[PDB]
Amino acid sequence: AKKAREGVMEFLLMNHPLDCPICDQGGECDLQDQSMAFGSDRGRFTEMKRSVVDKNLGPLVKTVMTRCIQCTRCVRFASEVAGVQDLGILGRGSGEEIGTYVEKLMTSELSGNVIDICPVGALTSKPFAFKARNWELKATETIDVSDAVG
Amino acid sequence: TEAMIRNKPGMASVKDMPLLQDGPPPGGFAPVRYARRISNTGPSAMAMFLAVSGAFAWGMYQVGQGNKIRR
Ligand code: SF4
Ligand code: SF4
Repeated sequence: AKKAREGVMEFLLMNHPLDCPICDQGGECDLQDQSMAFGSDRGRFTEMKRSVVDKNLGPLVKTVMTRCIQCTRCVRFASEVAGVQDLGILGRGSGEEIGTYVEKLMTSELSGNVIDICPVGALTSKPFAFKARNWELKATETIDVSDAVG
Repeated sequence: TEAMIRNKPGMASVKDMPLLQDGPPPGGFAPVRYARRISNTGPSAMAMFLAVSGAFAWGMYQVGQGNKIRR
């Protein structure tokens, strides 16, 4: 089991760009916290990682699909929970790219939660562009008052 | 990585990596002294008393002769 986990966390960090310093979700990252806990301490891949252009997904979700690991979590969230069906896993192989095939802002509300859904920095809040870090933020378990769902 | 940081053109293998870091030269350094080499080659117990006593024996005679000249 541990060798299988290390194997996979090497593949994920293989074509993944070294964007952790410039990644908005640098501290709060499943990939960083699984590599620093279950993945191997070193990487043997020394070649040309694949890179992906940044899709325009609107004024909410800043997208850096190079970081994205193509786990498909968001393309499932938009199809099922958000129910708008705009995101897609275009292409096959390493060339897999997540996002709308035509430039299409995620017109759906409830589609800003894809950032919390995303286990990787790729999909991040564009309003919270880089303004802070996962460790600076003091958290209060407040409620919301915008809409009456509370 | 670690085979793209320490290149050494060729080398056919992950071993034989350059590995040039600081250390003693081949054959170590010189034998360094650590003991207390305090040389006691000074005037002995005598030769210091006999220089002082000799100075007293002759120099006080000279004080006497100078007192005779002054008188
Ligand atoms: S998601 Fe961002 S912070 Fe996490 S490993 Fe990838 S580049 Fe680094
Ligand atoms: S949730 Fe994030 S990491 Fe997963 S496929 Fe979508 S963009 Fe890529």
